[PDB]
Amino acid sequence: KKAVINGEQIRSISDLHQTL
Repeated sequence: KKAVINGEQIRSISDLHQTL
């Protein structure tokens, strides 16, 4: 029971309101 997913992107810039 697994679903496929296509679409990669590391546009995670500015962690102002985020955290690594």
